[PDB]
Amino acid sequence: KRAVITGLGIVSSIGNNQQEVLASLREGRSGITFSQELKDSGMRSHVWGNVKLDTTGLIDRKVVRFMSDASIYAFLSMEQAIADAGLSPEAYQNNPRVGLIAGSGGGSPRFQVFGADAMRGPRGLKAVGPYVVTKAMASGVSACLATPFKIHGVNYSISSACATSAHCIGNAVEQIQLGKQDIVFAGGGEELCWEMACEFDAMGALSTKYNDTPEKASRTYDAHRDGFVIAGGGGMVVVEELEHALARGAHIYAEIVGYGATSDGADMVAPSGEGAVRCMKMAMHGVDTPIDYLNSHGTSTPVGDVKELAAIREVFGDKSPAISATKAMTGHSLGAAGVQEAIYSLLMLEHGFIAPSINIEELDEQAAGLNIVTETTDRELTTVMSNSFGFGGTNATLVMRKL
Amino acid sequence: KRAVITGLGIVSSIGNNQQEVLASLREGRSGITFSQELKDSGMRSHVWGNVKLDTTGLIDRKVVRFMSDASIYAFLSMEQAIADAGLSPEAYQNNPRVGLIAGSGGGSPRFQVFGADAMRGPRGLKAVGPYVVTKAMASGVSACLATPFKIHGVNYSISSACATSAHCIGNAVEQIQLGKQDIVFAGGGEELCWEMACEFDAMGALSTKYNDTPEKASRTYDAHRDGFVIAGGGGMVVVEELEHALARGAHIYAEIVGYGATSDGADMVAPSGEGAVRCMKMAMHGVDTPIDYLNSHGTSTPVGDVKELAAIREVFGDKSPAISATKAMTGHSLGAAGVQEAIYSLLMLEHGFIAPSINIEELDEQAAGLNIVTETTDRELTTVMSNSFGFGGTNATLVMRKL
Ligand SMILES: C=C/C(C)=C/[C@@]1(C)SC(=O)C(C)=C1O
Ligand SMILES: C=C/C(C)=C/[C@@]1(C)SC(=O)C(C)=C1O
Ligand SMILES: [Cl-]
Ligand SMILES: [Cl-]
Repeated sequence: KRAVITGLGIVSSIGNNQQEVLASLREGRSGITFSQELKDSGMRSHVWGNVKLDTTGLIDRKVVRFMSDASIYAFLSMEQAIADAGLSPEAYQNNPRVGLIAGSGGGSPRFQVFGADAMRGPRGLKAVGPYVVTKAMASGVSACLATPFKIHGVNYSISSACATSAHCIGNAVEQIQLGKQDIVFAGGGEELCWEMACEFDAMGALSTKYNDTPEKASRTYDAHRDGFVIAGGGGMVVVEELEHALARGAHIYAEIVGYGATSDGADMVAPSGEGAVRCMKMAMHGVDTPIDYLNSHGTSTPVGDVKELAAIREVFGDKSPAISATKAMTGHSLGAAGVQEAIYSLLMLEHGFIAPSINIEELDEQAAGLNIVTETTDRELTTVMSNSFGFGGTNATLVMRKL
Repeated sequence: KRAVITGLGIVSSIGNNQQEVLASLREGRSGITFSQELKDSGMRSHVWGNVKLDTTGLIDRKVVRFMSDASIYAFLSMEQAIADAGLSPEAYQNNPRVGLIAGSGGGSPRFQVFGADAMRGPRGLKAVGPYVVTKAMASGVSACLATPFKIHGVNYSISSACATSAHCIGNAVEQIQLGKQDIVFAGGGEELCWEMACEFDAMGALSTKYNDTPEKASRTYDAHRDGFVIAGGGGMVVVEELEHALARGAHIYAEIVGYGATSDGADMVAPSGEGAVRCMKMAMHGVDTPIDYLNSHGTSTPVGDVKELAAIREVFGDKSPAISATKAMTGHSLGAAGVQEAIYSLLMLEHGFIAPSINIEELDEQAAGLNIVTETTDRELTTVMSNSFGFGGTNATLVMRKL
């Protein structure tokens, strides 16, 4: 069975819905701002890709009481995706053929910490309250969505650090391929908080030299890049079996024609490059059209950026796709990056443009021989690819093509 | 393609390897002990199923520096499983056909809380150090294993709260069915700590009336049960494509002949039963032999224990299987429970016995008319079923059959 994407939803540093996101991608607009929270926490990195949305009252009191911010962002993204897919409650609720696979990289460090802080204070268990497990547990995002949306089919999270939501989408495709589900909502969410951000800063992973000019801090492939800019948000796509989609007159963005998932088996916090080569080739297998555009993982990290370019050069030789790292605009939403970047790639495919790789003032030498696009470019695209990698040497690649 | 289990490994409250666990299961031996740590934290529950193993020095410094306890337990279990399977590094390392899918329910609240506590002191980032992300991330159990074991295939965690490691095993089976992998190491780990346990005590989920008699606190189906006894540990199984196993002269414990995964879409912290019925039925589809023994999820919770029994009655009608709840001995290892219980079930199948459901002093009225086995019973078994459920209404069932 073939799998297609029939709806999308997104809450991102560059837009609270697909219209805002589309506009930001075309304008090369930064979603990065200064964070007093990060500064106050004692961090060296004081910049972030924040969600600019008051979520007060957007979710029913009895539903939101179980949720951390990752789940809030994923839930709002799922609402958007359902509306976009034209799915009525009757179409998707209480239906064993309809599932949900969505995760987070971090879960909720904020709520893990809150539980322990509260426990150590004067009210102990009463301060902790009865909602911390569903906030803090690694599967919060799937649990907190599958329940209120009345999902009856598969319900779990994939967790693979910064590749999380890409593997969620690939696993959704597998459920369609195995004939087990007709629809799977796939994606993820990530909270933004010093509790988690400080652990990345403590390993030197985050940008620290550009706090005074937050919009210039995330600068994938620039020779003066100095680490990623942390971000939060959510995204969800509707992954649907092809015949089921056509039969209901769904709007189809693209077919997922390739999914690679591989492992480096090498280093914990630096990529081998070879795993990414294998992952991309796996996702390309049997795909009879060229890759027109590649949304790189492209974190703005000295080692990572060029390791991935070396991998791309090995896979494509002298026939580079157009490449841009949208993280230079959006920052790195960790477990939510894969689905948000799939969505950016789908919007490029749907609207016929390539988003720019911004903030390259001096292009890294190793981008020579490749097609790094630094200006918004109108172009009819047919096949797009998006890479996601995570600590632990975990790799995901998705290839999406017009029908 | 057919999937078989060809090796197993376990670190549990009732033994540090399969020899010790087999002896405990046969003896009805409790793994539950009084915890001064839980009491000192201010919790109401003072009992736990602790791993009784000094793990100091068992793992290379450069590997273990990235790890939390969940990953240590899973890593040791995976070493045992490789040795049990008879796999040389030549066979399983740097092999694109060999993967790893293993997770935890909670990641590491201990290390997340350590990060935040350290950061909030006078030394900030320097006190946190560079190892907290990998110790605290949700995917630690897969990341920290796929890397040192030189895994090149799939590498990610499934997370689904108390169903986590059962969904990991089922997803491994799917990899074999899709023809993508020949071997997938599947399982999970969970740390044991007040930081996480207090979240469950705060929702009233933990046993609190039996602290003076720790070995009696976990008492699935007993009329005076009063919640679960939290535990930690790990487990790993080698899931392997059948022809690949036969060709190498593998020792085959069982074939995974069924895998159910469903969703309640109902309540966050209580099961509907309806989802469980569908999950068991899904796992039995095409399985042409009766269930000889069912290892229930059976947590020792007032609502959960009997909701699952009602679902069992609906699925099996007038032919109910022998049942036991091994958590009355072992406690509830959360994300590690699914793989550990699959392993207890495989030991029962391999050695021909049913482990007892202990501490039933007065059987719940809603458990009447079922064969809840309360004394170790030698019996030749052929087909066994094991259920795992988690918060968020996530359900998994595995059915395993002699080849
Ligand atoms: C095995 C280590 C890997 C893939 C590291 C990468 C490139 S993936 C990522 O999101 C960041 C920030 C990195 O540094
Ligand atoms: C949807 C909620 C569910 C399945 C709750 C269960 C029965 S699963 C579990 O491990 C425990 C302790 C429970 O209470
Ligand atoms: Cl347009
Ligand atoms: Cl024996």
